[PDB]
Amino acid sequence: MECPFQIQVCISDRFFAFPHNLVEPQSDVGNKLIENLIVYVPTDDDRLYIDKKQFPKFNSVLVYRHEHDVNIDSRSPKKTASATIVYWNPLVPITEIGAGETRVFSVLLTNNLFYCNTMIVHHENPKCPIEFTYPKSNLRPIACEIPLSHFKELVESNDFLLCFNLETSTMVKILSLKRIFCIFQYRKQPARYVINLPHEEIDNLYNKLNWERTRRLMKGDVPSNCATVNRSSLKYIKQAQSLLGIPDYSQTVVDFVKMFQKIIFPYQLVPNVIIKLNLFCKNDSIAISSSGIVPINMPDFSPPNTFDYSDYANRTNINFVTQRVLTDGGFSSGITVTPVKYNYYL
Amino acid sequence: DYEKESKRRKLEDEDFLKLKALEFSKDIVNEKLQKIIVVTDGMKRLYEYCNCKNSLETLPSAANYGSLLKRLNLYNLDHIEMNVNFYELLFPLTLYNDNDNSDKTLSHQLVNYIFLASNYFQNCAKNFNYMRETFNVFGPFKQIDFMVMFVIKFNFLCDMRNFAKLIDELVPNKQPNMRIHSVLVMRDKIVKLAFSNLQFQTFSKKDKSRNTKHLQRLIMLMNANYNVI
Repeated sequence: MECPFQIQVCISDRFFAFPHNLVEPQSDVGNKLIENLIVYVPTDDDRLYIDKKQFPKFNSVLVYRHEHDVNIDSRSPKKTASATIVYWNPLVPITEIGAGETRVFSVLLTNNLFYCNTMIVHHENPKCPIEFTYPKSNLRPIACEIPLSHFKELVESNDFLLCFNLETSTMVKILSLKRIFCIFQYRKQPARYVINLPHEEIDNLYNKLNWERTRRLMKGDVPSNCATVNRSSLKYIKQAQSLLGIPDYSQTVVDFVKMFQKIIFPYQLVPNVIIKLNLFCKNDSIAISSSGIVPINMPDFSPPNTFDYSDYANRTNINFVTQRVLTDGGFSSGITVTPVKYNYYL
Repeated sequence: DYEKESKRRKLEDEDFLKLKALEFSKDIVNEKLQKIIVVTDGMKRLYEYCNCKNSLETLPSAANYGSLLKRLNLYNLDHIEMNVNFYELLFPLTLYNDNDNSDKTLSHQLVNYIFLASNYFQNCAKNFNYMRETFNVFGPFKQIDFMVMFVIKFNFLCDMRNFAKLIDELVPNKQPNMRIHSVLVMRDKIVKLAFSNLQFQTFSKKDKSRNTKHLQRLIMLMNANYNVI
C-alpha cells in the first residue's frame, strides 16, 4: 500500500471517457522525449473506446488489458524506461512504471492509490440520480460493464435498469456503477434507475461507494449532497409513507426530510425521522445564534453534573406515580413509568 | 485579485462541453470497406480474375480456377500466412450499428453473414485434403498450399465485396456494437482453433518472381493488414 514516489494521480468524475488531451510524453534523465506510449485498461472491452488517432504527438501506441501480476511487488515496481505508461481506472495494484512521470487517470479511488499523490478535479452542482421501483413505463436496460455504448440513451432517456453479468467481479461492478453514477451527476436532469441484483449485494456496493467517497473527501474533494440511502432506512421511509404518504414521489425521501425541515428550527428539536434515519455519533443542527438541538445544548457538550435527581430517581416516587396511574386507569400491567432524567439543562 | 470563481465557472462549462462531446462519437465515413472495395476492384480489372459466379455455401471448384492457379505459379507467395485473421477481416462490419434502429434487417443480415462466413471457413478447414487433391489434379505446384489459401481467401474477398456493396450507403460508427463484437470474437476463436490443428507443407520460392503491385496489395489485405494505402 506504500505507494511508490513516481506515481501521479488525477481523479475526476468526468474520466469515464479517456482524457486524450491530458496525455503527454515524459522525459527520463536521458532528457529525450519518449514517443512509444503504452496504455492499460481494466478489461478488453475498454479497448474499443481508445482511438489510436487521438494522440498526434506520439509515434506508436500499444494497448493491453491490465492483467494482475504476482512476480513483481508494488514496493519496487518494474521499470521500463523505453516507453511512457498511462493507466486508466486501475483496479489492482499498479506494477509497471514508465520513464519519468506516470499518470493514472481514474474515477475510483481505492486503497491501492490512497497513499500516492493526488490532484482531484472536483465538481460543481452535481445532480442526484433518483432511485425507485416499478411497483408503468418503458424500462430501458443498459449494459453496465460497457456504459460507453449507451451514452446517447443515458443523456436522453429517463428510466434505466442496471444490469450485471454474473461474471463481473465485485471490483468491476463497483467501477461500472461509479461510471454510470458520474454520467448521471453530469446529466442535465435527474434520471431514474433501479438495480436487478439481490439486495445484500446492493448494500455491499453502497458500502463500497460510501467508503470511496470518504476517501475522496479525505483527499479534499468537494462534498456532494447526493448519496445512497441504507435499505433499513428505506423500509422505515416506506412505513412512514404507507402510514400517511399516499403517492410515490420521485424524491420521497427528500420530501419527508424537507417536510420536517420546515419545523426543525422553531420548535428547537430533532425530527424523529432523522433520528431513526441514523451507538453514539449523535447528530445535531445549528442556527446562527448559539444553541444546540437535542436538549437545546450549548456548543460544548453534554454537561457532566448539573443538578440532583433526588425527588425523581427514588423508587418511592416512581412507585407512587405508577400506582396512581394504574388505579385511575383500571389497568393491571402494560404501563411503564420512567423519571424525567434526560434533562441536560433547561 | 480573487480566485475560485474563474475555476468554478471553467469547470462547469467544461462539464457541459464534456456532456455535449459525448455525442461527438458518431463518425461520418469508414475507410476499411473502402480499401476492400479498392483492392478487389483493382485486381478484378487488372486480371479479370473475378470469375464471380460462386457462393460461400460450398468449396470452390478447381474447374473454375485451373488457369488461375497456373498464373499464380508465376508469382512468389511466401509472404502469405496460413491462418486467417478472421477477427481482423470482419472487424469493419460491426461499426454499422445504426442509431436507434433504422431497419432491423441490418443487424440480422450482419449476424447471418457472420455465421455464413463461419460455416464457410469451417467447411474449408474440414475438406483441406479434398482441395489439395482437386488442385493437384491440374498438376503439382510447389506453392500448392499458398495457392489453396489464396484461392479460399480470394473467393471470400469477392463474396465480401458483393455483400458490402449493399451497405456502404449507411453511416459507420466509432463504437462497434457489443453483441456483434462478441459474436465475432467467439467465431474467431472457433475458426482459429479449427485451423491451428493442422499441418501445412509450406514451400519457399527463392526465385525473384515478378512483383505485381495489385498482387501485393491483395496479399496484405488478405492478412487484414490495412497499411496498404
